[PDB]
Amino acid sequence: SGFRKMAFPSGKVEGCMVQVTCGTTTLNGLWLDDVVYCPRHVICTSEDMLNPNYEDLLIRKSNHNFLVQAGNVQLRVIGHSMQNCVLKLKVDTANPKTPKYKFVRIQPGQTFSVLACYNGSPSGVYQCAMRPNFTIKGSFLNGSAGSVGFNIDYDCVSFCYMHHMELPTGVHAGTDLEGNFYGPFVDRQTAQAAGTDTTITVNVLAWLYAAVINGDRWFLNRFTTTLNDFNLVAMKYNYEPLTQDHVDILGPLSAQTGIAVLDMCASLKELLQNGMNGRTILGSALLEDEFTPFDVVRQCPHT
Amino acid sequence: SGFRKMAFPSGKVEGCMVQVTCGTTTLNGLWLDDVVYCPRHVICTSEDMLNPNYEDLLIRKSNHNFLVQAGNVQLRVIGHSMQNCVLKLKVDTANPKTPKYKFVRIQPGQTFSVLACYNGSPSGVYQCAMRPNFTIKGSFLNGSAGSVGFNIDYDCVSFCYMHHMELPTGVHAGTDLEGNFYGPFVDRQTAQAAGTDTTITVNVLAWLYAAVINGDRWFLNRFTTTLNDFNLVAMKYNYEPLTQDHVDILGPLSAQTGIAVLDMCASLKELLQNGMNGRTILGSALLEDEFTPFDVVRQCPHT
Repeated sequence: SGFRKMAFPSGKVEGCMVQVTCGTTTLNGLWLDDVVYCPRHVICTSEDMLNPNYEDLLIRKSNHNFLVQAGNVQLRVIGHSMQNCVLKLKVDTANPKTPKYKFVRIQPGQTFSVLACYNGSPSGVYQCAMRPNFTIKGSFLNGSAGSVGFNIDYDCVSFCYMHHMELPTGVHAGTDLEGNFYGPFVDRQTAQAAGTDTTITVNVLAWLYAAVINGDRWFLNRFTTTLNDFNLVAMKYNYEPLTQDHVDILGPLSAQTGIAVLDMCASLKELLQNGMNGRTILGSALLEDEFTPFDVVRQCPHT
Repeated sequence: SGFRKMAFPSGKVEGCMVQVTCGTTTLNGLWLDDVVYCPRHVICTSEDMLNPNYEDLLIRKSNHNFLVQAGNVQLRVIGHSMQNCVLKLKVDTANPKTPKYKFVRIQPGQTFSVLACYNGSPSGVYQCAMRPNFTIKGSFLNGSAGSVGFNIDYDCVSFCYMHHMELPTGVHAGTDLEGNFYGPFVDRQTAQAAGTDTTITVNVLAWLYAAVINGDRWFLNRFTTTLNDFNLVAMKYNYEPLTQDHVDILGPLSAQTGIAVLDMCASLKELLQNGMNGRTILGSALLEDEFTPFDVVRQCPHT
């Protein structure tokens, strides 16, 4: 038993982590085949990061203005090209450690592992959710731009995130690996703020099921509710509407436990209106919403 | 900015996991140099599990009863020996991915990263603290025995935990990498109970400083206390006595914050007596203790 925020093993990402230096800006790049992906702000000087002309600053850069470094191996930079808000540095060496990979764009609600990295050195891995407002609540320090988020399914790494910047509120923002930002953010120094956040109801329901599957059942009650009666309580406490597809998605989990989706809603609704009265669920005093239904199933096979 | 439970990059350990099968039991082994380490109860079998005699069981075993598999390469067993609660299988192949490693017995309150494996294939990685009663609160299912737990320091993997079993209360237990169980536990399927847990005081303070570094400061005050005066309140709330050594350990986090350790003790005695009163600390409604002082420094370097 047990249930922990768990991240995929990072070994396959670790051998793609490299370090990129243009002038005195240093960050991390991703090394796939003979291309190295890095935030395009590595080309910006600390005096040019307010409203920068990226198309203009890149041309000036020659290849030798880019220092790429995988561990202590130097990589020749043979070409440079703009991939939206990221940069594709062509190198002379294909990464001998390139994993089977794909780039996918996640939707809000979905989760992924993050491999915190600094100066091309990975430092730690942990599990994040793409919030409804397209930020993520991670732990990135200065120079961690270029750390990536990935899901690993069987053997194929799906890269879904590349960290770019911190919002003035402490949350983080980045692009997919095709260089397109998540949400309404730009890679300039403006007064961007995260949209107002909301809780991801399906993930809480999923995690409630994970609690039941592990023998935490004190919150279960005899009431039941209509989707719409629930969703109006959901609106009140800043929670996303639950849709029929969510209820479909919660199907498998509802059958492994034999607790109707709408019966669990009745528990969640009680918990939002009255609180937990000093109890905890799966070790937490708060409702956790960064576990997808698929994530619950990984640690709780039906068997 | 940001602060989240963070596992070490697991890539150096992934390369050591193998699957070990004896008879009809399968679980994970640790392939270092020319030896595979796994739990000794792989040689257990149905006939007797409440009082298996392991000398008798091992004596009924030859080298070719142990099947070792590393990816898609079968290792052949050259010799087998028993060391406390752990098996060492000599294989004909040295692991060409063996990291720089050491075997350490962690002390109660210390933390390590677990790399859950099933069938010698890693599955995920997360942070875990050896509870003062020598159990860990992990996420483990049948067949994950042999999953190890480690710290990483300058590319040296300090192995500290190997998973063996789950107690009736749902917490887990295992040996160090020398086969000696953390705690008063035996590797029998008999009902065994851990002592009463306690909260790890010095870890909690280390969390509180991590909250201050991240801008949650609402719990501070100007009061102060004594080690002796504070340790009284710790006893009432089932906290571990705090020692001068803990105060010295927190030294580096006190400098980074400007809050003397005993001023932070005053802060924490206030939290125990009057609850968090609806607020949260680093997005938690409870006091966390699975964060070592060093673990905070790691995620929040100062200068």
